[PDB]
Amino acid sequence: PKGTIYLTFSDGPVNASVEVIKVLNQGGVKATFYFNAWHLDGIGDENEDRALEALKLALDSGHIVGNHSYDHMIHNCVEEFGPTSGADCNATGNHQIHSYQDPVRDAASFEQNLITLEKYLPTIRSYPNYKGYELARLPYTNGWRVTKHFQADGLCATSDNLKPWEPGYVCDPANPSNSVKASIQVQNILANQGYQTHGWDVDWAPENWGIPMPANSLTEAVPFLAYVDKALNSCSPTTIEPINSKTQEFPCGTPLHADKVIVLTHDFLFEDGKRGMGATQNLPKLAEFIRIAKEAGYVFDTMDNYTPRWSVGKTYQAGEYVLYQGVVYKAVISHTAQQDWAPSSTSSLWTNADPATNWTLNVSYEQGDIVNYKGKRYLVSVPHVSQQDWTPDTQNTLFTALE
Amino acid sequence: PKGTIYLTFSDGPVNASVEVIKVLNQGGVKATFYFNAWHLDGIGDENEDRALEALKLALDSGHIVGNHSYDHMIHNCVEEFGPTSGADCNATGNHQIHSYQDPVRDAASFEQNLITLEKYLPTIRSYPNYKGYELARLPYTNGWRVTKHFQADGLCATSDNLKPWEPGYVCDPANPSNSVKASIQVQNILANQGYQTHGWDVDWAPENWGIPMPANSLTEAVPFLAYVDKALNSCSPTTIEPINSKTQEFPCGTPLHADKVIVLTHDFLFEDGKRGMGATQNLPKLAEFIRIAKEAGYVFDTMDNYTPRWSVGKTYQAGEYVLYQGVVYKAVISHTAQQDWAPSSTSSLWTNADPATNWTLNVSYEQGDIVNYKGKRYLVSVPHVSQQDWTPDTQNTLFTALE
Ligand SMILES: CC(=O)N[C@@H]1[C@@H](O)[C@H](O[C@@H]2O[C@H](CO)[C@@H](O[C@@H]3O[C@H](CO)[C@@H](O)[C@H](O)[C@H]3NC(C)=O)[C@H](O)[C@H]2NC(C)=O)[C@@H](CO)O[C@H]1O
Ligand SMILES: CC(=O)N[C@@H]1[C@@H](O)[C@H](O[C@@H]2O[C@H](CO)[C@@H](O[C@@H]3O[C@H](CO)[C@@H](O)[C@H](O)[C@H]3NC(C)=O)[C@H](O)[C@H]2NC(C)=O)[C@@H](CO)O[C@H]1O
Ligand SMILES: [Mg+2]
Ligand SMILES: [Mg+2]
Ligand SMILES: [Zn+2]
Ligand SMILES: [Zn+2]
Repeated sequence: PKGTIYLTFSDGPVNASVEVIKVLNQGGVKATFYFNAWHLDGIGDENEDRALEALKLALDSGHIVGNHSYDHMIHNCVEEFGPTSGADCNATGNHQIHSYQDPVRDAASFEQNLITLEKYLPTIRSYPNYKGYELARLPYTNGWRVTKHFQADGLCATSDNLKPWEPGYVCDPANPSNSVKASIQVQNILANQGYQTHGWDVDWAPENWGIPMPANSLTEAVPFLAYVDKALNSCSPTTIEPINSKTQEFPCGTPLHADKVIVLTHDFLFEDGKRGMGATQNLPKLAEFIRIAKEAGYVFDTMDNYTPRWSVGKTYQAGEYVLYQGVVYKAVISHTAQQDWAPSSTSSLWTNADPATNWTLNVSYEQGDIVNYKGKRYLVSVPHVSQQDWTPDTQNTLFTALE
Repeated sequence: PKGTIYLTFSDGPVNASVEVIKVLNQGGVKATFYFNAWHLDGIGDENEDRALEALKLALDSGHIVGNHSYDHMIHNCVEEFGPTSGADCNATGNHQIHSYQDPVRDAASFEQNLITLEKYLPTIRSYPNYKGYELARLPYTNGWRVTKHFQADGLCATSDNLKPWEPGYVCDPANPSNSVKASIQVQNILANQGYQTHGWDVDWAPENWGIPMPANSLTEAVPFLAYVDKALNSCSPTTIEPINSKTQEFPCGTPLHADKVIVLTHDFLFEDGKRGMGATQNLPKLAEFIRIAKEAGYVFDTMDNYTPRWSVGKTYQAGEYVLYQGVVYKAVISHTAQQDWAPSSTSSLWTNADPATNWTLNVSYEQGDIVNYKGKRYLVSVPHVSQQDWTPDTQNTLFTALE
């Protein structure tokens, strides 16, 4: 294949989600949906009476569901969060101002999302394609927690005053806004809960969101495919416009990202209504795009496979990454996987390479790494592979406490 | 050793928890604490201004923290939950009446509990003895979800009308109250989120909870040790009194329970205050009990080890149970454990034996088992070990859909 495309839809489930799902199904592909459950509560200020129907249809159809937080951080856009807050923030347009504030509260929003999903669909955990507790994406933010060495933030994603399309707006990646700094902490809290987070390469959207009637300004299928072609293997998160969609320190050429393109779009752009004629104009674009992307030799996949699943009978080179039971592992030596050689916290063939900061078993630590353990922070003084008896609090050779 | 004692403390963290912890530490034992985070919000109606101090002290001292739900189900004791609800329910004493109503909301209370703990102590996931997301116990309820074949419920734990001690109160284990039925669904929901739950063998309690000043009438250290000796290998959950603390269908002689006694008590019974002189009278009892228990050849352990942890080097017999990363596994073949042979979803040496009902990989299913998959129920038609290709919806020779 020329490469792998990951279609990711954000900010559902809403009414328009239903027809998007039908189009994917007709096109013979699976996508990943990053949902905000407040639409199930009827308070997300969209046409969303069919929210639960959409949720069920996505899972019944085999699409992957991931976590985009409960309320899309709207609680940071208003003084007091309530049933009208979505409408209030829509009135002001202040979604990317002060978007992140208290990182502990903001991270908790991702757990609340799961509570609400499991309330409206009590059987949701009986679906393997429900990945709401493993896969996440932060509102507004092109940020990544993929492996121990594949992590990077969207350093201009959100603002402390002006919107990115407003005159006089300035971002200094070397000195991120307060909101961005909080978003980085959220990333880290989620990673320690076992989440991976992923951003995107290309966004099927208007030029920017200051743009009026945005649903009417989506790129056509063929030029969008051209844009995808340009993204492939060109470190798109660093070159993408506008500036608040950038991931500045994205690890260019990192092997896990080779021959892949992650597409962001939004369910609500496929609705005929207050944003334009989305369903009439954009659903056929999505249909056509899938078609011509396959002809060009692309295949489509989901974010639960972005990091490839460990597979018996596959030959791995040393340093290759696999995903196993929601945890990332890195091959210690080149070898062919056997049934009883699976990655684990004691495997000789793999080390845990999750993007977390809490001290963890079977991790190859490097000098300078900082770990959290029993409420304290330790510097790795001597590079080593962690094991159960070498805990930071009692191994003075390996770890030095800060500070 | 004669046997293993598991001291389990319910309903903390409160002020009284602090000196309890000091006594455990002085006695050189570790214990398991089943906490309700509403005390950290200051609304649990106890002396709890030192709640956070207590939480931190328990974790710094190596004790295990388990999940007892956010509010101890007090939301089902009042018409509308708020800051006064603990006090309101303490005024009526209706805790065991309608204690469980909507199992989905009641289970969510356990998740809310973790949000609150991780809010007041943001570094709490850095403690390995934090087991809030793995180990639980239901308020009021001697209920168990340990393995696929070790599961049982407290069939008279809570009522649909009167207090258990009241005249007129009737309990029929063959026709459990609605509150009990709801609590059973709570167990199943928690199990499907990967929780184990455990009840207790003996309860260090007042003579009777029906009458005032319960802290004063706690059994002395020596006679309590005799209660423990008597409970050893005697299936105490079936013989325990009163009827409301019983686990009627507890699996007598089940292998994981051999030579073990789980003790229940409550932190608040060790406080000088509204329940009596608990600190003055009962702390010494606990100090003595630990001393003489050890002297009699008992060891003390924590609930994270109740199901023994898989350990490299140890030799296992076919049929033996281990715990590995919060998941219960059962040995397929007798062997000595090696580094590369951790139990998992692909191991040929172990099968998954978690107490869950959702279809799960690498489970040894038997004819008659019932599983949930993608929102539907299936009956196992022929015995087999589950694997990725053999999903219920595609294997009608192995599974039969239930209408
Ligand atoms: C300069 C520029 O355009 N930057 C783009 C970012 O704005 C954009 O983030 C997305 O922004 C839009 C608009 O602010 C978000 O849409 C809002 O979503 C909320 C919740 O669904 C909804 O209540 C609002 O109505 C809706 N606003 C409008 C005007 O329709 C959208 O969710 C943001 N994206 C993510 C992943 O959270 C990013 C990504 O498109 O692109 C930048 O170029
Ligand atoms: C008929 C009989 O003896 N039943 C016993 C049960 O009462 C007892 O379960 C525990 O009961 C106590 C007393 O109600 C519960 O205490 C309450 O706990 C809440 C929340 O922490 C607190 O707000 C109330 O003030 C407090 N009541 C009092 C009088 O102090 C306690 O939570 C129950 N236990 C558990 C694990 O949830 C059981 C076990 O001791 O024995 C029964 O026989
Ligand atoms: Mg993970
Ligand atoms: Mg578990
Ligand atoms: Zn979004
Ligand atoms: Zn309790």
